[PDB]
Amino acid sequence: AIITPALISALKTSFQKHFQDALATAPSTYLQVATVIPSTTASNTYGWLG
Amino acid sequence: AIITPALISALKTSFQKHFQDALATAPSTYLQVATVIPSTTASNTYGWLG
Repeated sequence: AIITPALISALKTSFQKHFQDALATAPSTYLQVATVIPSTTASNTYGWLG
Repeated sequence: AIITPALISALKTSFQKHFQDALATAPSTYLQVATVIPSTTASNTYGWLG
């Protein structure tokens, strides 16, 4: 006649991490639509002739 | 002879430590009425069989 706190609830229970980091995020797709340009200062300026 | 107050007031004297630890009351008087139990845990559960 063990008291409920020390029962299947807590005393008899094993922790498992099968659900961890299983639901993923949508795959990255920004490369297909955008291109990467590096920078090394506060801003970047672009110019073309015509 | 004929020493100014600063030289007399200056620390020609040695500094001891017999003052410290004089009133150091002996701890651990609670062991007579209490037992020390390590936790290593947020909480502890104590349940005995009858």
